[PDB]
Amino acid sequence: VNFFDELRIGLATAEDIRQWSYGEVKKPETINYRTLKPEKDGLFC
Amino acid sequence: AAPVTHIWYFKGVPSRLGYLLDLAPKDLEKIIYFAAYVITSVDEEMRHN
Amino acid sequence: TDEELTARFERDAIPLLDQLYGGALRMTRNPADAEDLLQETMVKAYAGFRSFRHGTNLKAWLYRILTNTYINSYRKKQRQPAEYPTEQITDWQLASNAEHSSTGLRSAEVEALEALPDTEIKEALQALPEEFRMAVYYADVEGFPYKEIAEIMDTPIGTVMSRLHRGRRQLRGLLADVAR
Amino acid sequence: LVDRYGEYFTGAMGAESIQKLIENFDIDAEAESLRDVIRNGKGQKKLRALKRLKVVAAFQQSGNSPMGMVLDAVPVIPPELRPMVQLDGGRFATSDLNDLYRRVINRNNRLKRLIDLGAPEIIVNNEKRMLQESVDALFDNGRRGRPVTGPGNRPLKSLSDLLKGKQGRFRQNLLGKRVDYSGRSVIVVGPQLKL
DNA sequence: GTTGTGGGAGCTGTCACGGATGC
DNA sequence: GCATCCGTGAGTCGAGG
RNA sequence: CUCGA
Repeated sequence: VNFFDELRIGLATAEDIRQWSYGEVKKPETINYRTLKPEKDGLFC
Repeated sequence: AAPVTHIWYFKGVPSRLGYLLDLAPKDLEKIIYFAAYVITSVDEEMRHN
Repeated sequence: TDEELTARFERDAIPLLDQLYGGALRMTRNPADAEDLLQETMVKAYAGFRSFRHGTNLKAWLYRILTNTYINSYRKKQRQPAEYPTEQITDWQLASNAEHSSTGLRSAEVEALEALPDTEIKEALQALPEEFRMAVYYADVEGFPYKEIAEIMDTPIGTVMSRLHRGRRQLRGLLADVAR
Repeated sequence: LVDRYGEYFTGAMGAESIQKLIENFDIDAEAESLRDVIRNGKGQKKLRALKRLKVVAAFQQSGNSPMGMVLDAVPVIPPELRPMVQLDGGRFATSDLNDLYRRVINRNNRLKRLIDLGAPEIIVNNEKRMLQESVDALFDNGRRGRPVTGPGNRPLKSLSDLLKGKQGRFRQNLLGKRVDYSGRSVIVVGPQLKL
């Protein structure tokens, strides 16, 4: 609604970093070269 | 697999890590990048005994 | 002491890894890639160090190890596929990609007009009895299974499917000249 | 000092070391013992006191445990903000970010595989240093050491580069943007015009 | 599975300033 | 006791390829 | 990269 009152910063604890996440990426693979499809558990999973 | 220092707070002049632990930035670097060991804690009672 | 025949590796093999670096960096053209390659080679050599003959030259063994590891790296990089880094993909690149994508870079105009009702098909639907048309909706637009259509309609399956057939026939009648 | 006396102390090198030093750290103790010496005397030592006190007092009054300064988990930015495309030619283009993340993740997996293979302490120490350096690149590439370069020796745009500069996020996309219902063209004098 | 000889490209014609650092 | 070494600034908006 | 005000 564009009527916030304040905006605040703070160092993120690993707890915050994991609460944010939706899953951990594990592989360097990005997309399947053939099918142009994101490799699972990759940076585009 | 092993913790990492947020380079903002180590290399960011003045080194926040330095001022927080009262360590010279150069020694802090030697520590962080594996050119020198640092003493985490000493068992003073056992040593005295 | 098989664990001692490994620490002896820690005495002999460690010193020459500096020149091993030098070489792998002359190979990879990049410092970070040279470090990654040196670590990969050291892992490969330590894992199967049982194959290293005692008292014989160890530098050439690790050297061939590094060269073979670099060859394997390139072989795996063949099907990368062809990734290149850029500080920013350009508007030219974005539009040129949209020129071959399933959905193009759409406009506020396109969106707002899409939100509007298609008068032709809306009129063609309003003609059919709202029961057979509700059926053609639950069956064609939403794609429900006929069992779920019978459920949500509170009617038997036969009535649902008969309304489906009749309504499809009707709307194809009114929407055949419209479809084209 | 380890062969003998080893059972009496604990020591190590790396970031885990700083994490421990921060754990065994009394913030209130340091803050008040620094105030005592800041009011004790005056001079270069008092300037050191005031400076080294600003940060400790911030950490005290903020409720931000200094532990944050060391990370055990890195956050990955959504893919749409580091997009990937293919240009005319089948080749692909990606954001520098993706490459820095890929290096970090590769070195992390290699560190895991080394820890499992119980390799020499020097090898694992090298892998840990490489991991720290790669995360530093991912965050503020070029800040420490030689910057990470892609093809053509171009220093990759780290995560800090996205906020800095005339063409960074703030000055380039927040303080001014491109708008619709707009156009451009060359101007010519019209004398018959009204002001 | 790797066992004869082994240091890479890069600046590299900027300036003016202020404040940690480091001997 | 400070002298250096480093890290930060250094105009805007437009066109191709 | 070069070019326009």
